[PDB]
Amino acid sequence: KAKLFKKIGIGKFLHSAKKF
Repeated sequence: KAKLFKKIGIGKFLHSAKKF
């Protein structure tokens, strides 16, 4: 799952932010 790009703990923010 988390074994492709190099950002998993720094992309969840900008993601959750635009999520709600």
